[PDB]
Amino acid sequence: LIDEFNLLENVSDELYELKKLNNLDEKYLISFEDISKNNSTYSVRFINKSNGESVYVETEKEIFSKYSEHITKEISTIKNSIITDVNGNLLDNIQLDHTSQVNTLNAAFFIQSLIDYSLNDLSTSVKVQLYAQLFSTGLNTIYDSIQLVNLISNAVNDTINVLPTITEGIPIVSTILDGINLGAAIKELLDEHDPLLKKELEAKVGVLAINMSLSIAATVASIVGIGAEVTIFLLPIAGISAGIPSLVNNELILHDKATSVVNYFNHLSESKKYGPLKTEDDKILVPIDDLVISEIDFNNNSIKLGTCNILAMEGGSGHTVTGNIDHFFSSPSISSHIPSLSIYSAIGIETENLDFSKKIMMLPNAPSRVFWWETGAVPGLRSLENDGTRLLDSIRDLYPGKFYWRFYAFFDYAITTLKPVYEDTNIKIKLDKDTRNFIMPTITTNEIRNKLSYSFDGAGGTYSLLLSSYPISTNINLSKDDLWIFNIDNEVREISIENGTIKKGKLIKDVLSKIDINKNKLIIGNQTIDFSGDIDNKDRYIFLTCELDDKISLIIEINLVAKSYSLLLSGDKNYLISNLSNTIEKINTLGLDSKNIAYNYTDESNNKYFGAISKTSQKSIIHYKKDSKNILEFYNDSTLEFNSKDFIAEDINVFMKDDINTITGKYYVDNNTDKSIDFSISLVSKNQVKVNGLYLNESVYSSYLDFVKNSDGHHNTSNFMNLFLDNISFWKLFGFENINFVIDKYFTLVGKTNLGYVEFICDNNKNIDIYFGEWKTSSSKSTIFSGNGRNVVVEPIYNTSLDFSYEPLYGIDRYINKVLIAPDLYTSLININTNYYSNEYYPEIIVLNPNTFHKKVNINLDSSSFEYKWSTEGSDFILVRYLEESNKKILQKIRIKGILSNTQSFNKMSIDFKDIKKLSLGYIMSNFKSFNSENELDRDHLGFKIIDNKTYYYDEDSKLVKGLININNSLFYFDPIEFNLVTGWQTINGKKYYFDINTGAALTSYKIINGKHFYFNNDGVMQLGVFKGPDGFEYFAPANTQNNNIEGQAIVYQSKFLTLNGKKYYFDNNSKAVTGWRIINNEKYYFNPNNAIAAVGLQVIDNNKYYFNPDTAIISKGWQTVNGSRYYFDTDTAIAFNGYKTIDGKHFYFDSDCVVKIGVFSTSNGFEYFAPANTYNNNIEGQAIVYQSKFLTLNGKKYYFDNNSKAVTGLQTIDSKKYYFNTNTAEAATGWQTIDGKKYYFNTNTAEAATGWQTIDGKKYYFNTNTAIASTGYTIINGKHFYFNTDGIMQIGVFKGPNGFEYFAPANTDANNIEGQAILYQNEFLTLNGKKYYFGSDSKAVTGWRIINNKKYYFNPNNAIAAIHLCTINNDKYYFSYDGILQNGYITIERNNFYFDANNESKMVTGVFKGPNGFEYFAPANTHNNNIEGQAIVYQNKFLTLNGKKYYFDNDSKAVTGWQTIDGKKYYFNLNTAEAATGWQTIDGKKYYFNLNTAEAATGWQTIDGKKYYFNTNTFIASTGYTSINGKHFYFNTDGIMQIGVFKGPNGFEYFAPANTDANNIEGQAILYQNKFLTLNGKKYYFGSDSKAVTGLRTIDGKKYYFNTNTAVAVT
Repeated sequence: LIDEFNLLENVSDELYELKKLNNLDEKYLISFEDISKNNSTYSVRFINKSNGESVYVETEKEIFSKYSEHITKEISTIKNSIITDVNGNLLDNIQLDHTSQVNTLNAAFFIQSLIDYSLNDLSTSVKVQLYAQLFSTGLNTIYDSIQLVNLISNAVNDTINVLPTITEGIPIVSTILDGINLGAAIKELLDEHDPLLKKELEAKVGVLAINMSLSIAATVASIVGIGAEVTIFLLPIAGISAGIPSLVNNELILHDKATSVVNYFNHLSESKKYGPLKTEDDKILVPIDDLVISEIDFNNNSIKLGTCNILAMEGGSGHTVTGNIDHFFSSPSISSHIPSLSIYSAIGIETENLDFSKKIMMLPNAPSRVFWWETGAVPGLRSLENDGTRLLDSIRDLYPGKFYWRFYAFFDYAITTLKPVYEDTNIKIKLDKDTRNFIMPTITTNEIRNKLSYSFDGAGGTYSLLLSSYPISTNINLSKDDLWIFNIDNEVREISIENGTIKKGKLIKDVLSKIDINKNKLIIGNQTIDFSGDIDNKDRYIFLTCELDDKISLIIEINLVAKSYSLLLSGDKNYLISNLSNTIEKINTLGLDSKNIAYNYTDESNNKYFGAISKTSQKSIIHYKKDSKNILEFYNDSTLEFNSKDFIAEDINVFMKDDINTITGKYYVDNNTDKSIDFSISLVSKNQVKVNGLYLNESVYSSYLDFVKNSDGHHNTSNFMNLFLDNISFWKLFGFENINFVIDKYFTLVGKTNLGYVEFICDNNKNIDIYFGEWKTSSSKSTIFSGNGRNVVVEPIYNTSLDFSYEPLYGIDRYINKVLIAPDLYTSLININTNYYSNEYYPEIIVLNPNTFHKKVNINLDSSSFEYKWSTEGSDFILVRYLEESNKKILQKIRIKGILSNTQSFNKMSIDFKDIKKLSLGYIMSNFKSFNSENELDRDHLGFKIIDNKTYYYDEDSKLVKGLININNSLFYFDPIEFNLVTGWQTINGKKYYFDINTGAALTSYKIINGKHFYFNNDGVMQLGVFKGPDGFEYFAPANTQNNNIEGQAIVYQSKFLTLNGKKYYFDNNSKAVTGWRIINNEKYYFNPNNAIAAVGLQVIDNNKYYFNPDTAIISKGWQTVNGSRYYFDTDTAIAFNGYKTIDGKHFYFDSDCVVKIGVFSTSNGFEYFAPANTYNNNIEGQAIVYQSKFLTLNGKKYYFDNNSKAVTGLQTIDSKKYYFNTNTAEAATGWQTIDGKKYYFNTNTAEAATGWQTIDGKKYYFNTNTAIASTGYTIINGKHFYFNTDGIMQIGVFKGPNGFEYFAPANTDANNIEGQAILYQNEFLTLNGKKYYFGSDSKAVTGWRIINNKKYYFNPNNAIAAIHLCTINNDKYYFSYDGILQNGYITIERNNFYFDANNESKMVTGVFKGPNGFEYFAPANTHNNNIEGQAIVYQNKFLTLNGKKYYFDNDSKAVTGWQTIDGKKYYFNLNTAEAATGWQTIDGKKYYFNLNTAEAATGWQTIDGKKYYFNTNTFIASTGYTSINGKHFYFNTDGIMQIGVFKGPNGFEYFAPANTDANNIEGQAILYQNKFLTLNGKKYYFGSDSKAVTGLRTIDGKKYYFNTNTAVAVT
């Protein structure tokens, strides 16, 4: 030890110089593990303690690398003695191998000394090195700057025990499981509840401690309570009342037609009536669907609304308002560039002083929004009155001239389309200290959902949140003491939306596979919760919960900061156990990996149940109280293994390591409140319990030591420990007096003295010895480790002398090796107290010579000099006090080591005795008597040694083993006073063993001892009673029983009965007990082949159940009653009847346990009533009795019996009432049955079929008074007509009878009509919840086309129902107003414009027509970009020829009307139909002519089929009469036809001639024609010099003529 004391100062000196030489501060730490050598130069790492940065310094001196392999070799030894740390708690790995024990002690004792200083710089480097190794991956591998600074901080600023011990002083019961020292750790977790401890104990070593804290109890209760409330609701998804946007053309459209839009506003006006929150189910407040709530303030009892606006209007002219119908001249137009209009400001939504008394609330589902809209031409709407139209009006009126939703310009328009544009909404929820339950909405259009955001402000209460299947970003600001519950039922179950309502379904595989847990972010499946606020609170637990069953709830327990989660199940105890197999598999399906589950449940009657379940093997421990008794139930997988109905322990704790259970507590021995033993117990089998530790308080250990000291040398093997448990009556802890208490390796007993405590432990040999012990007197500290022999070492404690006494050694003296007294420099007194004569062994005392000597050294013995005798052994002085005058012989040996080696130290010694003082070693040698210590068997040999023809065994520490001990799985005995191997017969405290006369081993099983027969168990103890050998079962009996036998020898017993204190045996002729079946005195007996005892009570010998009389042990036959159940055993063969059977004229039934049945059961013989006793005649119990033509009510079901006492099945009439008995059970039916199409109802308390009119819990039915059958279809009930649907429900509406549709009207609608009875309704409308009918003369509803008050309608001839909106009836589309009234013209449908020609019964048609924006080409389908049928299409700058007409269309795709010239041609288009004009046309006075094919205005000369006209090139008018063109003159008819002949112009009659008449003239040109006759058309003319025709009387070439002065024609 001084060898290292020099080495340390050697290596810290050089370390000191190496530091100054590279100018290294006291803040730099050498790092011995990483030193490299490369070609004669060592490179040595130094870590800067402050910032964790590294520096490497070169050296030549090899002391550092040399001393590093010294010390790292010893730290490894220590690191292998420790399993891990759980939150800084180091968990020891207990080693029972003696060389492991002795190696880790030396390493521990070494390193623990270097740490323990105040030079310190080399010391704190060793401590840091060790720390970085036990708690981390080794200093040599850490290179993170921060991680190192924190490691090194922890290493210096705390303190680590690394010396072997188990309790380490703590006065508790130690649990060593799988070789790990868990006991101390689990106490702290249960004491102060560290989140970090709890997590690492579960993760690193598999430990689940369970917490019966009444707080946690309450919490789990309130969580499961919340889950039982919130999950039961059938709520709808978001928007089934407001609407769900459609995505047409990449923008979203909430509503698309006028009526729908008006109705959405109608919906919103419910905020007026019901405030922001309707209370559906009297249990939960629900926000008005799509109402934008942007803050909910629970302190203020107030709401904040978000923004919900609609676009503005601007402009317009001539606003008149007549009959609340806005009329215009210039219609306004919507603008997105003017401020938009708040819809809610028109609504008086009261948003303050709200009744937040209900605890469950659905969150808002509406982000803010600005509504874009559109106007359209829709007819009929002028008579519309809703709370919808009333709201829209209010918006109009709140914001005059900026919003008009239904007006008139030159056609009546209206709001047509509602396009929302959503903006991110953040909804703050400001909580109170109260308790609040929140349900997230299921929002289906993604575009809406990703604008919503929840933000909670915690305030100390309990808050739940029901996650939806489709996530919404939520954020929780944590307060200090608030409790957050997340029920994840929808996130962890397959979801389904059936008619838009949310039903939960299957459990979804592997959802909880990954749970990302982070200081401020949890990820459960698809949902992400973000946390802010008090997010470093190490103590908070957040809870995840869900419902696995009707009655079983799962709670996932999450610590955000310790990034860890744990499992826990709550529910009825007896239920969970019955379904433990099944509800575990649900956990695995979730993909939860946790290997242990805690049980924590509180019933309706307020009794707490606690427990823990191993997932992997389904072993469970349950603890609870009942009538103040302590209950413990251990279940193996739903079947009950161990059950203690009164556990007599205080301070109970329960925990699980992997699948091992441990229960610890205090037990008061003999119920003395002053005698507390502390226990650690693992339940294993029904009648077997494992003890893995006992801590004895001061009183019990002293009683225990007494028991050890009177062990008779039976103080060593594990079975010795069983005999202690016996002596202290420990079975009383449980109640069962024969429990197998299992004492096995790693068992610890640790008792407490008034000076310290000793720790004992079990070997790999199943032997018990001192492991560690320590006690302190006022002045001197006595220590003992199994790893250094089992020597007691006496050292001084500070706060000058060394006291020693034999008294602390009382009882444990057996196990002690030697007492080594070890003085230091500063001890000049060693007091030795020899006058103590109560022990059985007095270990040699060795005074260890201080190697460094001391100024003086003085021993003080309190005995008299004459009792002593000195001796010399080498350089050792010896004193021996021999007390022989008593009856026991005490021999106290004292040896001063090596004091003969130093002639100086030898004369320093003074011993002083009781009667003589200040004596010297010299004096004692010169005057005391001497002796010669020749201890041949105080050798140093390990094993079986053999000395002076006697055999000794030497144990692990090379001591001499004494007593009854296990060696090499064999049992031996060494004399308690002489220690040699004993052979042959030994008594050990009442109980006789026997050890082989050749090998020493105690006898096992059955052997022959010098002519006798002897039976020793596996512990070797001699047994009394009956036991089996290779000749049979003998009776190894007490002494003096049959011819003065010695104990346990098989004796003679033949053909006689033996009853060994409560049993029965029979011995045959050959004196060997009898087994099998055996007939004795003509009477049957069964003796078990395993132990030769007579069976008593019910028994099963080879799948055959017999009853043996409990007193006489003989068979019993016939009827019998055992434990209040009747049985039948065969009168011949005694086998017990099971199944159907017959017995001397009676039917009987017995279920699988051969117990009589009672009731109605089906056999191959019928359905028979196996009846109770004294029911009919004095019938036997269970006898099928005659029950003739009667009804049987079996306190339960109902049966009818026919004449041969058998139950009836099927449909059966009995005494005018109909019944329906089950085919398989024979029992009456109840409720709805359908017996071959026919549907019945059987009254649940009498089973009779219902007859007549009936109200069955919600609706009305009629059951035919003769056949009990439900009514279906049109149906007559005593002359009055009624209607009933497919399931027979009476309907109230309009339905098809054989005489048309009839108003099956409610009660009191015409002259006290009965509800549901058809009535008279003559010449009137009927508007019945949306559907609208008209009833004609006969008060039968009219179908088909029909006009009333000059408004045509159309009632669907399949339901009598008026038509609304666009409709297809007989291949033609019509448009009906909101009230069924047919309309015509320009109607806008879904943002397109169509035409419904009023000249075609208003059929929608394709053509060119006038809409209030122009003439538009209502094209057929697929004419421009896959357009719709009859939709106005774009058609720009093109002509169009259609069905033999011709139009032309301008830039704005609208026809053109009137006089038009289009790219070099003139056209005229009908002011009334935009049709091209074709053919002869008198237009606005002038007469024109347009081409028949191309409708072009004709210009110039044209021949219109038979006649030539000339149309003026300037004005396109057909010219008439004397018309000069191109100089030349022509003459045309009144109707524009060219003429050829003589005609009058301004200058007179000219000749308008054929072509080439004169001077190559063109046809019809007036020509020169001089002094010539011209005779055409029979008429004769003369032309003069002026080429003009002549009138009057004239004289032409001799002849006279008279020419008509009117026509210039010759009339002569």
